[PDB]
Order: sequence, then structure tokens, then C-alpha cells
Amino acid sequence: ITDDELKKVHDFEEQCIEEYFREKDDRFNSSNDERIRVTSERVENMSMRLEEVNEREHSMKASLQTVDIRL
Amino acid sequence: ITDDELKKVHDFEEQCIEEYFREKDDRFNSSNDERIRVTSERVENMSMRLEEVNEREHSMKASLQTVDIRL
Amino acid sequence: LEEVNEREHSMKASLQTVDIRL
Amino acid sequence: SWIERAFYKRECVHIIPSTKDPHRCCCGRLIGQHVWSISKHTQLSPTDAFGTIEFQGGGHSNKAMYVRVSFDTKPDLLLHLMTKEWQLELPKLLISVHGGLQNFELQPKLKQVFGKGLIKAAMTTGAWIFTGGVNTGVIRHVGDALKDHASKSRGKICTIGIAPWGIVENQEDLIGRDVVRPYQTLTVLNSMHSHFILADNGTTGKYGAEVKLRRQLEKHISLQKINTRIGQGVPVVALIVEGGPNVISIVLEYLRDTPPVPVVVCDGSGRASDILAFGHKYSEEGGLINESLRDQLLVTIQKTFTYTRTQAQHLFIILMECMKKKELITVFRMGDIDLAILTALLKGANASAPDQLSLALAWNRVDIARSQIFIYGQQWPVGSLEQAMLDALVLDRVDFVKLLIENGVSMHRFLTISRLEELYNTRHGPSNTLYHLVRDVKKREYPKGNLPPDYRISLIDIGLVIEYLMGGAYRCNYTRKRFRTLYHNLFEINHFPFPFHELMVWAVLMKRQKMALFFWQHGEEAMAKALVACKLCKAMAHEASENDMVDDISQELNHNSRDFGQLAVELLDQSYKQDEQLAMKLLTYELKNWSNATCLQLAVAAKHRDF
Amino acid sequence: TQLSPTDAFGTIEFQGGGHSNKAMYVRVSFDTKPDLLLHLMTKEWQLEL
Amino acid sequence: IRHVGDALKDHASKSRGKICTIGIAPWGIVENQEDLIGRDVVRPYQTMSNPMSKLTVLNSMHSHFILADNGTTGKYGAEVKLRRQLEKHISLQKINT
Repeated sequence: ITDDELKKVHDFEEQCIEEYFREKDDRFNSSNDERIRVTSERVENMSMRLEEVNEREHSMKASLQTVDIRL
Repeated sequence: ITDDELKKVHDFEEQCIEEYFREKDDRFNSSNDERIRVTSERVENMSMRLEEVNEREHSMKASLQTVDIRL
Repeated sequence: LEEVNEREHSMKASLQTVDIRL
Repeated sequence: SWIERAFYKRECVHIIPSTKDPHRCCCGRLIGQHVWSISKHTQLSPTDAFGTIEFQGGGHSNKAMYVRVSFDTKPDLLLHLMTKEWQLELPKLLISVHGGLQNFELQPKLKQVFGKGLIKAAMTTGAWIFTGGVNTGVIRHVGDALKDHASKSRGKICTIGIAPWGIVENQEDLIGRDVVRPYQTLTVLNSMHSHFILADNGTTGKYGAEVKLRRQLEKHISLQKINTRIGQGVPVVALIVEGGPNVISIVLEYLRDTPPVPVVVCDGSGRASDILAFGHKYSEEGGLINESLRDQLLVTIQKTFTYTRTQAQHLFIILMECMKKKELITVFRMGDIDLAILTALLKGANASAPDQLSLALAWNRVDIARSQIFIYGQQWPVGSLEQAMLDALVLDRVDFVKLLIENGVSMHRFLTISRLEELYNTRHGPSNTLYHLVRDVKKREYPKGNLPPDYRISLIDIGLVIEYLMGGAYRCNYTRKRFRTLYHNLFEINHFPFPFHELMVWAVLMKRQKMALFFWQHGEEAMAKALVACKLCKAMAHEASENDMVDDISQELNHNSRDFGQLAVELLDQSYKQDEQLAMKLLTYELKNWSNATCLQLAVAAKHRDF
Repeated sequence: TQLSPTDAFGTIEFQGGGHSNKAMYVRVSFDTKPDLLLHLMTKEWQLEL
Repeated sequence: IRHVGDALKDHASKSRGKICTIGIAPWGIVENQEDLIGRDVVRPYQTMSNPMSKLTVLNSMHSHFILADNGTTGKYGAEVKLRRQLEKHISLQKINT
């Protein structure tokens, strides 16, 4: 085939490569196991936060009780 | 074998024991069964502590309205 | 929830500043 | 015997001033327990407390050396002590952790991440941790981190402890001359440390006997040149966890120093580290702090430390004098210890950004280089990125290769004949069977024999290797008359029109599977490259099995061949799903870069049954 | 300034910068009529309205 | 336009589509003007930008270019009129409904 046909098949194999790797990424991301992994890691980060939030809320409630006692 | 060929054999045996036990912990922790478990109790203490932080906030907003009315 | 924690820091610092004014 | 003959000690012989308690003297010891010159009148004598400490109890048994030195000794003899007597090599990096002397507890994941980073950075650079010695506060957290290190990993971190001699418990238990003394588990010394620089000023149960000696020792080691011999000393981090009033002035002394010592604090521990955090986010342009945040800082200093208005005023003045050098201060706010020392080494070197990129190449840290070295506003010399490209291939830094391609480096403008030749004669990276292959093809071509050790393996010899490995009627572009004419006339004409094919070949011949998988995605003729790589990996597997080499090499080469065949099969599946006729033309078009062959012929010659 | 036929048009192969993308291009005069430029992009560049 | 190209970086990294993102720039202000000289020929371009040079490179990840020359180099204003009468001409065209 000719040079233009070489250019067209050279584009075609690039859509094949990008399609393959990024469908592999969508398969890995939509699987059960990676979903469970990333959900668990975010649950750990949120529980560490929820804990710090409850500590700061207790401190803010004590400060509000002091402000109510003052006024 | 030789007594010196022993120390090197013995530390190699501690290498294999330490590798086997903590890879066994890694296959147990990365299994599908264990990750579904560890999410669930860590949702229980979130739920108790967030109902706790909603009740703590409820007293705080009542104190905020009381402070504004007093001023 | 991160948006909650960022704005609760601002509200707590403002409450401490108002208590210092009192 | 050299330790007693070189290092001195001082002992409390005074007029016994009672002050408050009649038993407690100026040195705090008991009045009948006796046996600087101001009010203590201390005398100098050779030491009798040095040797080895066997830590009985407290988990793992660890032998930690110790010596009792006077507080006014010059650091040069102490440096000679560490370099000669305990057989400790010169470090690439120093650690200096300070904090509050009182005991405390932090967040659990903060402690875990702090400990894991403080162990791991100490392994990867081989640095020396400098603590406060005794098992109080932050140093107890270093001890727990080193306990986790002993329980999980295998390094021996040099974790030098500097404590006053007067405050350690069971002083009579550590009296000997090169004698192993058991120690049971005034405060206890930390169990998981490595050596001790216990300094006696004569007083007992009092601090301040170690700060000046540690400062002078850190300065003296920072004047020492690193083994790279480029014109720089070893870098020093200033690690702060929490701390009190004194660490504010320690931070001020480290910032107002020549050369400057960068300081990183952490968050979550509280007290002084939290007020550096509150000053750092609420700063604007350094010392230009507005009126609301100055009195917010004043009320938090007067509340957290419980000091007066004027004491908070001097602490805010010292805080502003510290902040005036803002750029050396960085905060790890939650939501680590590694990034702290890596950043501090980068700005303690104070060199150009090629040196930072080469140091991140040495540490194998793509994320650190991406976040810091390749941020917006970084000036780059011409030709330094190409040298970093070469240095990042000779070593299997695919991630750094991916980073450098994403940040402007092009393969067409970089890959030359001489650069690919220098890639083919590298000695770094993993082992390969290429030398046996070129030895066999030079034995077959000129029946000599074993190649010389100082042999430059030319690309013509590489082309002959692709000839012996492909088989059949193959004819590589290296062995053709055009390339031999250019090689004779030269050793954009020397640039390769299709560089990723040559990168495939160099990644396959030297058994670097990760760069081969990366170079399969970038560039073109992926089906041809995958089938050629499958045939090549199968043929080096057969050649390694033929020449009685290691069987694991043959198994891994067969695994690489099967991976490339699976890649070719799944690429064929995707081409069949997209367009049938264009897949037929992909399967039959003549391959000018692969000896005028066909993808179908290459699949058959690779014996690829699934294709 | 003098008027002349163009010498800079075609396709640009973006080397480096991560992903490889081809972007077609043309150098035009600033006083050209927009109907001619639309006929270029619909017909020559094969882009629907 | 750098933020738009960074948006197209994420778009090419997780989504299958080809966004038509025709950019209009002055011809005289783009770096390496001699690199883009040809007639229906594929010309390679360098995404590297020299910080010393005042001229800026094109965005690496646009789809089409309407680089307009008023004759001058290194100055703007050669594309604001051309983009505006083009956009008026697009909106004059009827939609397919």
C-alpha cells in the first residue's frame, strides 16, 4: 500500500492502543476488588476525620457553654 | 555442613519464616472476605459518634440563639 | 465532609476571637 | 584505652550550697554522696563510664554503645570517635529531631505515618538520627518507631542519642571501661537506640548539658564534605514534633545560620508546632501579618502555654523573626517525615535543578520530583534534560522516563547513534545475557573467542545478534550497507526516524520488561514490535537454556514472551472489533523497518499459536 | 504589507507533552471573509455543523 | 487556554471522545514559526517553551488552529476581529432542527 495508506493505518493502530489501555483501566476501576479497596481506604480516612470532628465539636461546645455562662 | 555454614543457614531460615508469615497476613488481609468485614464495625462507631455529634450540635445552636437574644 | 472540617475551623477561630473580645 | 586517654569528664566537688533543700546541692545530688567552675568548682579527670549497654527487657535485645564525655569537648575528637572506634561510615545526610521533654500522646495514624517515614527515610539515605536521648516525649515515639522497625524490617538505623548524664536512671549501672553492662527497663534511657553521647556538665537531674555540644557537633559534621566531592557538605534537616519555648529559639538559631539549616514541623501534636502552623497558613507575604491574626496568635500562645501578655509578646516577636525566613519552613499538615528530609536535603545542597533531578533519580522518588523539581516556574538549562533522560534509562527509572516524556523531552530529538550506543554499553541496571550473545555471534562470524573486558559492543554486533535470534531470512537495519556506511563515516542523519523501535530492541535484548511495556504503548508498529519481542524473548530463552545458564532467566524470558504474545492477541482482538478490513491491512502490509516482512509472517515465525 | 498565497498549512504532530495528538492548522489573513473559513472547516476538515 | 488544555488532559485520560476545540491565535506570536512551514505536510512541533523568549508555544492538545497573520510578530490584536466575525457567521447559520 501507499504512504497515505501507511498514515491511515498508523492512525488506526493508535486508536487500537489507546482504546485497549483505557478499556483495561475502566475494567480495573469497575471491578469489585478495586472498588472495595478504595472504598475501605476512604472509610479509614473519613473515620479519622469524623473522630477529629467530634473532638473539635466537644471543644466548641465547651467554649459555647463558657460564652453562655459569661452572658 | 559446617558451623559457620550454619549461621548463614539459620538466618536464611528466619528469612523464610518471616516472609511466609507476613505474606500469609497479606493474603488474608487482601482477600474479599476480610475487607467487607473491616468496613462494617467502622461504620458502627461512625454512626454512634455522628448521632452523638448531632445531639452535641443541637445543644450548641440553642446556646447560640440564647447568647444572641441576651446580647 | 472535608468542606465541613475546613469551615468548622474558621467558625471555631472566629468564636475564639469573639471570646477574646469579651 | 584510647577513649579514657582522649575524652575527659568532670565531677561535682563544691562548697555544697543548700539553697532550698539542705540535702540538694547546686548539682542536686545528695550532700553525702559527693566523691562549670562557677558555684560547682568541678575538676577534670579521665572517664570511667564507657563501653556497651545490653538492654535487658523491653522487647527485642539491642546492644547500644555508650560513652560519657565532658560538655566542653571539641567536636573533632568526637567525630574521630564515631569514624574510627565504633566503625561508623560518614553519612550522606543528618537528622536532628527536637521536641518537648514532657511525655505526650498524639493521633494514632499521625504516629504511624510519622514512624514509618522516620524509619524509611533513614534507610534509603543511611542517615543518623539525632535525638534527645532519654525515653521522654518525642524520643519515646522514635523508640516506638524503631521498635516497629525491628519488628517489621531489617535495617540497622544509626540513631545516635545525646542526653545529659545527670538525668539518666541507674548511673552506677553504666560504670565500666569497655565492659558490657546490663541495664534494666530521673528517666530511663531509650531502649531502641544505637550509640550514646551522654554529656556530663557535673550537675545531676538537670538539662542544658547537651544542647551546645550537640549544636557544635552538628555544625562540625555539616562542614565535612560529602563523598560526591562536587563542592558541598552533607545536608541537615531540623525535625520538630510539638516542642515548647526552647524549640522556638532552636528554630531561630537554625534559620539564622551560615549555612542555613531548613526546619520542618508537623501538625497534630500541638503546642509550638501548631502555632508555627497557624503562623504559616496565616502569613501572606512573610512578616506582613495583619492585626486579627497577630492577636489570635497571642491568645493561642497565652492559652496553650499559659503565659502572660508580655511573655506572649516576646514569643510572637521571636516567631516573627523566625517567619521572616519563611521559605525554609514547611508544614506537614494531616490530610510525613520522608518529604521533610528530602526537601531539606534538596535545599541544603542548594545546587541547581539538574542536581536535584539526579538526587531524586538516586532516591527513586518520582512523586517528590514531580511535586517539587518540576513545579511551575522552574528554569531549566539547555541539554540538562537530555542528560537526565540518559541517566534515567541506564537505570530502570521507567517512571522517571514517563515523567520526562510528559515534561517536554522528545525521543526523536534525543536518540542518536552514539547515545543508543552508550545505552548498549551501560553497566548499571539489572543483569542480562547480552554479553554471551555478542560473544557467540563474534565466535560464529570470526572463528577471537572470548571478548576483551574493555569491549565497545557496536551496533553492527547488535544487528548480528538480532540476526542470530530472529532466524530465517531476516535482515536488520543495522547490518545493511546504508547503516554500515553511516557508521564508517560517523565513527538529522544520525537521528533515528523511528526511535521507539530501537528502544524496544534495547529493552528486549537486556531483559527490562517494564520499559518494553512502556515503549510498546508509545510509538508505532505495536503489532510488529510485540511479535518481534515475542520471537526475541523466546529465542533468548532457548539460548539461555542451551548455554546451561540460570534456569530462572529462561523462565522469566518465556514469561516475557508470553506477555508479548498476549499483548499481540488482545491488540488483534481490538483491531477486529474496530474495523475488519483495516485489521486485514494491518496484518498484511509490508514492514520496511522489519526486513520487508509481514505481521502474519512474524506471528508464524514466533510460533505464536493463538495469533 | 503585500498579499501572497499561504505557505504554512497542514497537520501538526505534537512531539512530547505526554499523549501524542495531531492538530490540523492553516495560516490565514486577518481580513479574510468568514464564509470561506467556514467552508474550509466543514468540507476540507470534515467537521459537521 | 492553559487551563482548557489541562482540562483536555483529563478528558483524554478518562473519556473516549474527541472534543472539537478550535483555537485562534496570532501567527506572529507562536514559537518556532519556521517549524510550521509547509503545504499539506505533517510538521513536528516541540511542546518545550523557552522562558527567556517572550513568544509562547501553542497548546499541545487542541484540535484545529486558525492562526491569523496581520503581518506583525510578537503582538496581539491580529485575531480578535477575525474570531468575532467568524462567530457571528456561525450563529447566522441555521441549526439542523
